[PDB]
Amino acid sequence: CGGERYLDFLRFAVFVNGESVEENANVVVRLLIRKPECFGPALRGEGGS
Amino acid sequence: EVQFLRTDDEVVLQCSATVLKEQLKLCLAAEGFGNRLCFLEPTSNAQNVPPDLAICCFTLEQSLSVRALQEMLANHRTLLYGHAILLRHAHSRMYLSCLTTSRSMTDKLAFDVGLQEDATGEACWWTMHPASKQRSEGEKVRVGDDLILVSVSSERYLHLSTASGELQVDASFMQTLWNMNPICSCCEEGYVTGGHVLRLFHGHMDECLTISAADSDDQRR
Amino acid sequence: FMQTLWNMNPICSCCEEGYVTGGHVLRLFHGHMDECLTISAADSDDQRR
Amino acid sequence: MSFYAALIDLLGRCAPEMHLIQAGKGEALRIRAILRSLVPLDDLVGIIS
Amino acid sequence: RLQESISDFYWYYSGKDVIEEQGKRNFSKAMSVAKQVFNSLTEYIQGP
Amino acid sequence: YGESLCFVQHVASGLWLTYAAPDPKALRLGVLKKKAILHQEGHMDDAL
Repeated sequence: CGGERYLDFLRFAVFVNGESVEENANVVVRLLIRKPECFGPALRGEGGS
Repeated sequence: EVQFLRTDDEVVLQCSATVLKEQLKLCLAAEGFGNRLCFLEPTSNAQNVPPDLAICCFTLEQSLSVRALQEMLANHRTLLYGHAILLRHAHSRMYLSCLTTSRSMTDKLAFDVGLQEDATGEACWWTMHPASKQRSEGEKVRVGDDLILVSVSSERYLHLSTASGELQVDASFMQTLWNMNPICSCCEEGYVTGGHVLRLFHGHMDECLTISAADSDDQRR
Repeated sequence: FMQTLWNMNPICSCCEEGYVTGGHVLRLFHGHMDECLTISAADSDDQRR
Repeated sequence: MSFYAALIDLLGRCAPEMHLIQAGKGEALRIRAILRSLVPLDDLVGIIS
Repeated sequence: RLQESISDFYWYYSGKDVIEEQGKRNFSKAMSVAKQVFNSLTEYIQGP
Repeated sequence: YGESLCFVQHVASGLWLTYAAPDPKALRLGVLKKKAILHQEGHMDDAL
């Protein structure tokens, strides 16, 4: 639930008026890959469904 | 006088693993011809078994800032944390790269790490980052320093995978500390240096040390 | 009124500025002052060992 | 399911625009490759099915 | 740190034929700051 | 004070004071406590 909340916030930040903001989007991707727990227990990588 | 890694120097990448409660040092290695993919050659035993360093050795062709790398792609220096480095295999004249292909079923996101024929592209480039807090970006890299290597192309770390019983090298979002250990920096002309293939001549070049030709009876012993 | 012989044994005479000397309380800092050697706080399970 | 749907939506929105793709911007290509690696197509088609 | 920033910004403008006005202003601010820093270091060491 | 880099060595054993390294789930917690051990080799960082 909290993950969903933060995810839709980031959605509103990155995507505006039908177009993506690359400046924020690239950063979001880098941060998420640095912390892959945000992706979920799935998509974990090792031992991940 | 603290030794600083510099371009055109030759280095080996070492990683440390704990197996059977016993530390083991492993060097990154690639044959090149025949097998592009990299593997790990242990060096701890050494005295009881000599390792094959020739393939392990790499040379630092370039160290660059990210912006300079971007401009170059669009078109003796000390290493600095945060810069991007290009590494050439000493034997195969190939470049270390993050391959698209993946062999590891354990980690689906992970990519294999292997040699690449041409320096063109982001894949061959890697960025160094301090393993420890005290080190900071823009600081000269020091021999013995633990390093974190991140691919420009994949934004993944050079990683040691112990999930399988066999130890494996991969590009993953998990990070592995690596030590860049020098083999040579600069050689004076002549002046034999270790690790080089050469011939041994008994006298004034007439005859040389050698073993029996192929399919000889002595078994080339 | 009975007398006892006493020996006055020096510990320090003069110290140069800086220049750590023995017998002084100090802190041990792992690196650039971020963290220091210490033991567990009071009533900890480890018994502060 | 909502968490994963929101994560997928955020990633797709972070995805580069077609005209950047066409121009060939390396950062856009890198972001798209990263997103593709994170989310395979077969899983999306299975969820849609 | 300022030198690293200036080097990166120069790399950004390296391919471009002509720097635009905002880039000129930013270079000017950076070089004024670096000028003050150089003068401060010089004044520390002077005397000597 | 504040300048010298000192390594603490246990005289009899000759071991070097160093951090143990994180135990599993310690990195999950993010706790700032790193247990100190006496080890044969240690790390660069051991200096105090």
